[PDB]
Amino acid sequence: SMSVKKPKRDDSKDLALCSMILTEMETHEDAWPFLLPVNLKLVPGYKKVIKKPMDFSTIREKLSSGQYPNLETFALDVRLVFDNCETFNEDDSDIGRAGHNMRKYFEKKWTDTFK
Ligand SMILES: CC(=O)c1ccc(O)cc1
Repeated sequence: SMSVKKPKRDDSKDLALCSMILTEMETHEDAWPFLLPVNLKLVPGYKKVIKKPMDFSTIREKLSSGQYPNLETFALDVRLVFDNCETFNEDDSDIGRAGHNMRKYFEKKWTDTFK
């Protein structure tokens, strides 16, 4: 509260660490469904069903241009990619499995790096 400060985590390396994790995700062999925005004019149903589209190249642009206030907002966008994927794809489709694999990969890196 006012003039009563909680001890705060050192956040000075967060930008660099999130960039490193994003690089690891960008180069994973199962990243291919997520590298670019879904083409809303070629993919039936996507525009209407998925209210907040997100993809790795959009996350990279936002990280490079100071649009994440903190590391939690970055993780929210990464998780949005995989949440969208589950909404639109069967668990045992190629894209569906790819999403489950990539979420598992991300969450371990996140835990190992920050938690
Ligand atoms: C990411 C995703 O759900 C998706 C769906 C259909 C595509 O043709 C490409 C990507």
